[PDB]
Amino acid sequence: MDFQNFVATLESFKDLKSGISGSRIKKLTTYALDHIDIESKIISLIIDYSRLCPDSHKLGSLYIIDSIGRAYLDETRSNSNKPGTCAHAINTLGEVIQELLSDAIAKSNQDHKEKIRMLLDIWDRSGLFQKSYLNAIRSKCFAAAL
Repeated sequence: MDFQNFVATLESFKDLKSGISGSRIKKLTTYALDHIDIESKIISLIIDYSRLCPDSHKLGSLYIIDSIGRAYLDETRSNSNKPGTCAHAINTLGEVIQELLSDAIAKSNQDHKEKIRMLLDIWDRSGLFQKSYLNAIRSKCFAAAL
């Protein structure tokens, strides 16, 4: 599985009615861990997929970030922040996560909003995006104000 396979596999999430596949996300996640050296273009793509995907697909896009993000966060802990490290990848994601969350929440139905909230809770318990204040974004009032 090469980069072009990664791009095509990411793009195929549009052909999923739900925007979600456990096996396909695992496929992306295994690729991400095998190719940390090119994380910079893996990360930009999954960020952009979040930005651009169908409304109903935004939840899936945060699942993709959850999976790769917490996988990289584990590689970080198994022990620099230059391109081609897990630390940089997580920093890049952290710099756009509030943008991506606010939009995903605003475009999600109640069901998907609630799944984003639980995912926020898992991020909180994990230390994924700990530098970011996510507790206001997490509120039900936030979703309604959008």
